[PDB]
Amino acid sequence: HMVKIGINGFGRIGRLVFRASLERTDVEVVAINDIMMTPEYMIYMIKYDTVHGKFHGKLEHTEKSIIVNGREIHVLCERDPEQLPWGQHNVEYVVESTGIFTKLDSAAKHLKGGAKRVVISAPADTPTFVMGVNNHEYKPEMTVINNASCTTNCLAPIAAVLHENFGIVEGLMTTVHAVTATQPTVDAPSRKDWRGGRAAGYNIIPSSTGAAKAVGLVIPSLNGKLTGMAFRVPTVDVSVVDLTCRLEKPATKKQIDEAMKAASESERFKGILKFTDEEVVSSDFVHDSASSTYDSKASICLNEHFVKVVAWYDNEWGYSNRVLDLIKSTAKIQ
Amino acid sequence: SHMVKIGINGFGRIGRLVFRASLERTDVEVVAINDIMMTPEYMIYMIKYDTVHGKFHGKLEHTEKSIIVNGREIHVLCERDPEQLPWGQHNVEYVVESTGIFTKLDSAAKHLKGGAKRVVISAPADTPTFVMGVNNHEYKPEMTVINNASCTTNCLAPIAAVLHENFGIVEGLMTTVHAVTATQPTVDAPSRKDWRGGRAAGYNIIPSSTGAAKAVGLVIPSLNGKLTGMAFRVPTVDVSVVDLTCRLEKPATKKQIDEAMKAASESERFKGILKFTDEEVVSSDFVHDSASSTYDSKASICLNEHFVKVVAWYDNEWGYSNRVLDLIKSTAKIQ
Amino acid sequence: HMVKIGINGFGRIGRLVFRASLERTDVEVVAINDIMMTPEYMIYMIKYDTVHGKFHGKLEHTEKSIIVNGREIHVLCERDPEQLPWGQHNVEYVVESTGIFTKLDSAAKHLKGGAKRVVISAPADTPTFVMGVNNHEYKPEMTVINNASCTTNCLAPIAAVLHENFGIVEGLMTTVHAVTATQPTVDAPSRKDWRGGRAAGYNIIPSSTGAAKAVGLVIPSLNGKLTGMAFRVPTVDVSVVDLTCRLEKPATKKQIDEAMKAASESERFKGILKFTDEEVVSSDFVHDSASSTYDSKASICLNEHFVKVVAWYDNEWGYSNRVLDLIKSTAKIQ
Amino acid sequence: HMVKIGINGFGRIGRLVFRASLERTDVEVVAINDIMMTPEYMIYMIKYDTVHGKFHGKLEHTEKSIIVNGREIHVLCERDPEQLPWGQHNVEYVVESTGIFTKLDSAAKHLKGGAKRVVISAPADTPTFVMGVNNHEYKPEMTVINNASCTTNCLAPIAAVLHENFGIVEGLMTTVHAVTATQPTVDAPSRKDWRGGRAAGYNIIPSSTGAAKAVGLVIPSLNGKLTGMAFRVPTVDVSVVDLTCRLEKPATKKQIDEAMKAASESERFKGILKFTDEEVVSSDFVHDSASSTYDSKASICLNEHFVKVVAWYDNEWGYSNRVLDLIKSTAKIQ
Ligand SMILES: NC(=O)c1ccc[n+]([C@@H]2O[C@H](COP(=O)([O-])OP(=O)(O)OC[C@H]3O[C@@H](n4cnc5c(N)ncnc54)[C@H](O)[C@@H]3O)[C@@H](O)[C@H]2O)c1
Ligand SMILES: NC(=O)c1ccc[n+]([C@@H]2O[C@H](COP(=O)([O-])OP(=O)(O)OC[C@H]3O[C@@H](n4cnc5c(N)ncnc54)[C@H](O)[C@@H]3O)[C@@H](O)[C@H]2O)c1
Ligand SMILES: NC(=O)c1ccc[n+]([C@@H]2O[C@H](COP(=O)([O-])OP(=O)(O)OC[C@H]3O[C@@H](n4cnc5c(N)ncnc54)[C@H](O)[C@@H]3O)[C@@H](O)[C@H]2O)c1
Ligand SMILES: NC(=O)c1ccc[n+]([C@@H]2O[C@H](COP(=O)([O-])OP(=O)(O)OC[C@H]3O[C@@H](n4cnc5c(N)ncnc54)[C@H](O)[C@@H]3O)[C@@H](O)[C@H]2O)c1
Ligand code: NA
Ligand code: NA
Ligand code: NA
Ligand code: NA
Repeated sequence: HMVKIGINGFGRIGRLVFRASLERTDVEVVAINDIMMTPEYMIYMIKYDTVHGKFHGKLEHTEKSIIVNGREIHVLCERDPEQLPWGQHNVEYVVESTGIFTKLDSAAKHLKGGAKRVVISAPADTPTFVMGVNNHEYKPEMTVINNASCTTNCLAPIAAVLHENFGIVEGLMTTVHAVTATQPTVDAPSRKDWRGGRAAGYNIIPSSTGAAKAVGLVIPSLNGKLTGMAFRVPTVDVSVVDLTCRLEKPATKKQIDEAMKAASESERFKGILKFTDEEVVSSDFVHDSASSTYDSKASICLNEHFVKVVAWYDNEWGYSNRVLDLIKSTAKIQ
Repeated sequence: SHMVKIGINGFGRIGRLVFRASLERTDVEVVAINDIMMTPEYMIYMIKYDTVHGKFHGKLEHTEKSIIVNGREIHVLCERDPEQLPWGQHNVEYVVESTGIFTKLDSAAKHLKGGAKRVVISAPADTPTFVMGVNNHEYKPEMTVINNASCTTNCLAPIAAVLHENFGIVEGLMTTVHAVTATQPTVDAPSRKDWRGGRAAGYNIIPSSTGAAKAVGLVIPSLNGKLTGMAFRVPTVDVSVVDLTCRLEKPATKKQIDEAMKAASESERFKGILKFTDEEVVSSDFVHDSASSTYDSKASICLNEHFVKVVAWYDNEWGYSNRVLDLIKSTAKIQ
Repeated sequence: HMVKIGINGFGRIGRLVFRASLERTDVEVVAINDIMMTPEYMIYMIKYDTVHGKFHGKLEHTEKSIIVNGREIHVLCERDPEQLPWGQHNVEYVVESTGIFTKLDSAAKHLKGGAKRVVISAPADTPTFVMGVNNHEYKPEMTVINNASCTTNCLAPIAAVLHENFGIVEGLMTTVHAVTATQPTVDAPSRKDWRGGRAAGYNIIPSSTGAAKAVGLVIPSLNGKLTGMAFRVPTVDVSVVDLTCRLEKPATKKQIDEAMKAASESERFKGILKFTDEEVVSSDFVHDSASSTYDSKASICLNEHFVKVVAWYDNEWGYSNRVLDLIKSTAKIQ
Repeated sequence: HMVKIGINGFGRIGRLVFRASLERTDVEVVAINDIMMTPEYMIYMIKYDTVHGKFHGKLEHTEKSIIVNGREIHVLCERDPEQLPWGQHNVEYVVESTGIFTKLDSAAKHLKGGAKRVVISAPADTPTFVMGVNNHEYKPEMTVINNASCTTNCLAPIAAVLHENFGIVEGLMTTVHAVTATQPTVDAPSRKDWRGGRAAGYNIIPSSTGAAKAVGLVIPSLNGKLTGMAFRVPTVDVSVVDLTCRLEKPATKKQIDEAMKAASESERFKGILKFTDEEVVSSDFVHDSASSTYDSKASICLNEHFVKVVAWYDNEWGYSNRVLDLIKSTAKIQ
């Protein structure tokens, strides 16, 4: 009946995918692997959250399990995903959220232990999906997929509405992004992203992202039409997309607002793309499960063909919820 | 002449840093300071310690009505109303109007009543607007009250000038990711004119309005109506960054754009005002960098030869404060 | 049937008192004054909160009121408390939380408007109360009282337990305190308190507090036995008391832990003084209504007569609930 | 002539010891090992410093060295210290600042590669030194020593002064401490210190420190008379000690200020312990090379036996300068 899930990497995304799994009855986490955590430590990690507040529910552990609201969840213990006995616990989907196995060569190792399918919680050299955008393109032969990046999940629904209604001639994207675990507290090594090693809480930090190019993977007609970059800034969670586009068809501000609003009420995007015309700031989206919230009042245009659209996203919570949505969506496809 | 004598109204982030910078050059001196929330004793403390630009090194003393900085007396005034300030009495030629509350010509002009000769408003204002390196030569000697634009306009306009003169900017949209400033509160608090702006500064990304990009069309008139923009205030204590997305008329390869910026940074016109980097910089790398604008070639990107996103950094406190003094020096030569 | 409350100063305390008032059926806010807010602005302020999250109910407004979960609350915008029409809306208690009427002379002006009693949300030259500590000392002739400071409400219950069980010979307190509205975001003027003008988010800032001296006002036998200081540090909310004591009688760690735990379960301190033995940090107390949470793991001693007790407090939410508690407590006294 | 130094672990302490070494002609760094940095990345990390500002000089690199102000410094990449060829570069002292070789046996591994002496940049169970307090107890058989913690270097001079003038009967210390590299930017694993895993920039975090006990080793008569703890708070650098102690001989505030002032002017403590009576905050000590600055205005007493002394320290810069001072001091002893 329920889709049984294992989590590899019980981190920000792993633990919030876990929390979200507790709030819906169609999906459940039955096993967790994190080589940095014992069951008693996992319980501590679940219980308290700087961003998303305290867990409310019963938490206990055994030597090899945690017990959440009276339900046993098996705690595995292997550094090497090839050694994880997912099959022993009837795990159908593994959420690959360590941040270190985002290549197909790595993520596929979960299959060896009998997981049926893997969702990588990051861009990867695998089929890429964004709920509301291309999740219906999933094919049952695909055993390893990814849910793209948080930024892609914010941008793609916005781009979809813009392109469908007005046509994106070309776009340049900036995302102003909260800190994440990849950044250090002080100036420290980060050999693949130099700027990314600078003290996270005390700098605006340019970062590369592939989100805007990536949108061509989920909206093929936008391939080659977007590119972008990022600034990491000192906030603990919630990020924002700043998408500057030339549009083919003229759009009044009212027409863009109305298209976003319509989209947010549509079957396709309900709960994924949201709308606001209020005077919001980033903390207002903490624990908002949208992939994207269009900010009517912050979005501007120079003229009817050149616009800057602003869209908010809880990079932790929205994405985690989308991971579960993608598991549910694709699980019906056998 | 020999030294332009300056009075500072509002001894705040900009006022005190204009003061500090004035000590580093011999062609200008501050001879009077007015700040309604400070005593001479308090002013010395303000000068001495600075969370961002570090400790003052130099001698600081005060009297009942003066501060003494490296042995030199600076008169401390005390008037809430600019109309009351005896600037002429203290031989003040230029007033730096940096309170943040007299950015209207109607208020800032009142410094003239007390005998100041010229006034430079440290903010956008309904007056002639200047950005050093871009239009300071358009200054006319009859311009008695002028402004030095915003920190953001001072960062954006040099970039826009280089792009426009080389390739022609058809249209542009600007975002600035901006450090917090005194206008934001530490906790969610009233801001009746800018609601978002009342939210806790240190804990939010806050969209904010800015006329900086439109203002570029005032300092570069052929760009009037071709630019607009906005801001996100983020939790950094100082240093901000401009993100200009524009369509170019002539094609520009990345190399061309890189070369244009570099050549501009070396030119007499922009030297020290527009700088160039190709290094992996982040915002704190520009703390106490007196540039108006540092072009970031590695962070700047483009989609094609007519559609580009240029990234440029500015110490919103220190670059601006130095440009205020540059503007004073420049315009003082025009009588 | 229900104590009717007016709020003067709809700030961090004012708005959170208001939120707290929605969760209990024995008090209700029927009028709000704030000179910086239209009704429209007031519901914005309620709706979104950087620290305590978005309002979960429904908000509307009129030209003269706000409507909160369908209940109309009259709204005012009058600078002078003497001019507030509290009586016309049958306000019994006024919460004086502007921060600028913290003197008997000023705060008493509310009674001229027909309010019956006033609770000043800060130390003042009025009878001073701390729930759980001296609130039963209230006398019906006391028409203007105060609820002390957030720090006093944290320190006093901890001090009470220590002093009553073991006797405090002497105590020296430090509070590591979150930033508040009294601090600026950049180095700015603060003529009365020079350090207090320094950029709040980028400094550890020594500050003077009266809290430890204040505890003599609610625990007379401790008068002259405590003093202390504060460091303001860059957190948006939640503070912690660090109280170093010489005890008259010896106390083992166990005895201190169990005395605090017992106190936390007593009817006297239940919900006021709480206990933890978990690995908590400050964000774990965001929206914790305790005045004080004794931290058993963080508290240390050198020996049985020399201890350092650590106690957490949400300086916004704890105190705000205590204001409603004090109103409730004293209203019974006629 | 100069003492030739190798640095193992080119992190916050490593790099700042390096910068400080350029400002004095009696010591020079000739070799650097960091397993997370190429020479190219190394000069980036020197060039830009979030806290201490841009390197003013010019940097280049080769495949095996960095060039600083025209001078070649050899770059090693060995995870295992026993494989580091210090002797080949005539390295006398190794600064062991990786944070992971803080044991006698691990730090001694540098001797195998031909280093003559090792200074561990951290608490260790080795001979422990605080400049100004016990550096003259160094003996030449001590080939592996440590320079204590930043906190011990702040506290020890303060304790020495109190104890020598008034006698410390007992003391409890808190340090309110800047974030360091051991803390993550988001809630992350910290198996041996649960609280230390919580998001650094968004919490007041109780932490343990052995500084107070350690002062008992550096000042033997204080053994067993001090203990303490820490709160990590969101600042990028600079920390403060809050020492609450009981004095044997009664002391007035005046007598304490005068003792601290006299000490600060002594040959023994000049540049090490400083004195202020100004309204300072933590950023005022950024790049202040003192081990300790006694804050006369913030320090308080309850009575003449019971005092709370506040002392500031740039935990990065003061400490890094002390490392070089200790090397200079002990190098003379052969
Ligand atoms: N944080 C975000 O905002 C966000 C949003 C969307 C996607 N992502 C992506 O999700 C992934 C995880 O990100 P995060 O922020 O949750 O990271 P994180 O650092 O919070 O969590 C990673 C977890 O993996 C664990 N781990 C490490 N090696 C492991 C191994 N061999 N086996 C098992 N567990 C292991 C770590 O102990 C840690 O708990 C990354 O790919 C990241 O890019 C992050
Ligand atoms: N901080 C920046 O990054 C920056 C950059 C460029 C321009 N500006 C502009 O410069 C102006 C000042 O900005 P700031 O950051 O220095 O502000 P600030 O709040 O730091 O300084 C304002 C100062 O004015 C004083 N003051 C207030 N009323 C006064 C009066 N009646 N008479 C005299 N002094 C009075 C205050 O006491 C304070 O010292 C504003 O217009 C601001 O927009 C700021
Ligand atoms: N913030 C805390 O953690 C805390 C805790 C306990 C007690 N307190 C005390 O409570 C009081 C309020 O503190 P706060 O943090 O909520 O401050 P705040 O600045 O957030 O709120 C003050 C409010 O009063 C309003 N106001 C100002 N003048 C007014 C007037 N004449 N009439 C009506 N409204 C007016 C302001 O517009 C603002 O909304 C202070 O005395 C403070 O010391 C604060
Ligand atoms: N940061 C402070 O304020 C401070 C002050 C005094 C002492 N200390 C102590 O000094 C030490 C270093 O602290 P830090 O803040 O500089 O840490 P850091 O994380 O900034 O620096 C440690 C460096 O060691 C490198 N490293 C790790 N393993 C290595 C190995 N096997 N070989 C070579 N290099 C390796 C890392 O790549 C990193 O650059 C710790 O013991 C710390 O407790 C820190
Ligand atoms: Na479930
Ligand atoms: Na000068
Ligand atoms: Na109620
Ligand atoms: Na040297």
